[PDB]
Amino acid sequence: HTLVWGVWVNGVDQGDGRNIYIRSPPNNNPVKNLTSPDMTCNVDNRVVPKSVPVNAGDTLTFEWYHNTRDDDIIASSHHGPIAVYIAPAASNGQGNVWVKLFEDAYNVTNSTWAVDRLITAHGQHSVVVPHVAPGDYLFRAEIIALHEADSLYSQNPIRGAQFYISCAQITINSSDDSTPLPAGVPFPGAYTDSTPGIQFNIYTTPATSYVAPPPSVWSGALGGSIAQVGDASLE
Ligand SMILES: *[C@@H]1O[C@H](CO)[C@@H](O)[C@H](O)[C@H]1NC(C)=O
Ligand SMILES: [Cu+2]
Repeated sequence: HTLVWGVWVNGVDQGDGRNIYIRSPPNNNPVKNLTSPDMTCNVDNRVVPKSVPVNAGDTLTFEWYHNTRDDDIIASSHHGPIAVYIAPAASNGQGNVWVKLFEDAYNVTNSTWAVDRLITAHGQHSVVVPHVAPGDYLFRAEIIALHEADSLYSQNPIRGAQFYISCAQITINSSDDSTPLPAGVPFPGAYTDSTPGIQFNIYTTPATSYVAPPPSVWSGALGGSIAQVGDASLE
């Protein structure tokens, strides 16, 4: 159970984005239904009044929280991977539009899941803004908590992989469009019951064996990291 507070650009806090430049849902409940329109940008997908200006090569940092800013972030039980996607705003995230800019699942050296390192990072994870066409974009940040992912929601609706999905409205101003955006996957649609990484038993299967859901990260990406860029407590 987690939500996005706002973003940072190049290490500079852009301010509370909830219902402003983040298409925020009303609470931190997960999405579980892989076929639901809620997979696109969570349960209150509508245009919000602001879009954060960035340029290609900027660092865009999402900042998550549980109940209040810079708290425990997400329950430690919610082991799983983190991904970020991009699509043009004109799509409203419909169709074959979502391109992956970032993936982190399990780090064998540190023996930590992406979620574990998100907590250590005070909720902060980043991508580098790609050289796509200037214009309006949706950046879709996705945490998958696997603690009840031994079951499929479609079979048992009180269990399943949990998706914490947040869409940020981002305007890319300066870009040479040297890496124009390639075809995307649909959400809902890309994840199915047979997709690698959707049904997994983190209690019995070694984390080293985990494979995150495709698609692969676009070669045009520059992303990106799970790491604290800014100290929220100084404000
Ligand atoms: C899952 O989403 C689909 C598409 O909106 C819907 O038809 C189905 O009823 C949903 N399942 C549940 C259990 O609500
Ligand atoms: Cu939760």
